[PDB]
Amino acid sequence: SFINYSSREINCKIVYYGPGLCGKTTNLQYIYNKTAAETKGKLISLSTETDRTLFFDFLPLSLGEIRGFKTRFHLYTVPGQVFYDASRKLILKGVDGVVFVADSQIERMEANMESLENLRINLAEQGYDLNKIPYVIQYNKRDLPNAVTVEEMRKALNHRNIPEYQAVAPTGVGVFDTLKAVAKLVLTELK
Amino acid sequence: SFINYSSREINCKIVYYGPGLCGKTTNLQYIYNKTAAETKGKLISLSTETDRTLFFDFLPLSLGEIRGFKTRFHLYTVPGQVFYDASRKLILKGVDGVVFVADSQIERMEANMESLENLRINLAEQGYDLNKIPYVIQYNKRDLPNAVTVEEMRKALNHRNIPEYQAVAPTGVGVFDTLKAVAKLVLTELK
Ligand SMILES: Nc1nc2c(ncn2[C@@H]2O[C@H](COP(=O)(O)OP(=O)(O)O)[C@@H](O)[C@H]2O)c(=O)[nH]1
Ligand SMILES: Nc1nc2c(ncn2[C@@H]2O[C@H](COP(=O)(O)OP(=O)(O)O)[C@@H](O)[C@H]2O)c(=O)[nH]1
Repeated sequence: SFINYSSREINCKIVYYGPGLCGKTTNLQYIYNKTAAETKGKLISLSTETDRTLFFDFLPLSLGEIRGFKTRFHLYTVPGQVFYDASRKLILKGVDGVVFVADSQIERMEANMESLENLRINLAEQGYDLNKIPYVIQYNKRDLPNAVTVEEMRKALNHRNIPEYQAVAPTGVGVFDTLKAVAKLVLTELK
Repeated sequence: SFINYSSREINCKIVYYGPGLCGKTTNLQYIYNKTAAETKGKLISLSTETDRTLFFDFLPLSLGEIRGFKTRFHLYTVPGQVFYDASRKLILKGVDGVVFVADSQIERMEANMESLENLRINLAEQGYDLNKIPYVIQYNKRDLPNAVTVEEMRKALNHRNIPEYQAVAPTGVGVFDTLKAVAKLVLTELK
């Protein structure tokens, strides 16, 4: 979404979205911890009285070039409990790709559906269509005993059959598979 | 230091500098709390594993214009204990004015002198001269019984006789006088 014509880099924004405490910070921290130090910037936590943000950027060395430009990935999330919907509206500004992180716990299903509809509403207000943008869903907390089946989560949250990944974010299970999937969809859009 | 030609604003950066726990957050919070809501942005706290930052901006209504441009002030500080000198080097990037906040406690005099010399060294590395830049010193914690006299602080920290203010930052004593002094010196440089 942002071209740096001098440093010859395409900057793209990947937003991790989902209900409070679903595992968005965990995904970003795990990715950050496993990313080579020379390819990434700092892990930045931003806080105000009203809102919170967690983000970082990285330039993967493995990737080629799109018309002589290298692609830099910026991973953004609104962590924890959200008190103002404005922060979820702000996080989506200039989004290139979205990872919806669903909390697999039975007690968080209503929250997952509320957040997924909130994502659709906030994207539409900015001229983005959730059915057309690079978008992947992660069924997080697969380790917990109170987790709903993959079939129940698919039926409730993935009617359009978009890429889905089962994860246990603290151990990194499914974390890089979710990231690689949305990043590939973003690169295809850029090409 | 940054001209916004479209919004017709001169943006200037004021850095509060001094040893850890000297009263820099207190100064910024007191100023922020007494600034009219319609003239300021959010009070932003930034944190990484290595460093911390506290900042906000405000456009005072009382001020006139410099060649049809309004002046917006950005107040920046590295709060708390500092683990990496790089954060003190980074905070000074694009600085227009500096407030050195000295902790008046006897046990913090060595820290004040170390920090003041560190400010001089970090400014020189970026091509700034501490003897030429808008710079004011604040003798904070004047309320404490273990406070050194104003004469002892002047002798140890103000050999060049630059503007000095006695403060008790939590009660706001000397806080706006310190700010108005450095801001006036910045405005003269801009004119
Ligand atoms: N059991 C389990 N706990 C998880 C998982 N993902 C995150 N958590 C925990 O859930 C809590 C909230 O997660 P966090 O990443 O901070 O949520 P965020 O608000 O979406 O950023 C923390 O205690 C995490 O360790 C998971 O896959 N399994
Ligand atoms: N007694 C007294 N305490 C102060 C004064 N200024 C700051 N403090 C206290 O010193 C501690 C550290 O101050 P803080 O502003 O957070 O320091 P910073 O690290 O420079 O940002 C806090 O407990 C403050 O309330 C002062 O003028 N007098």
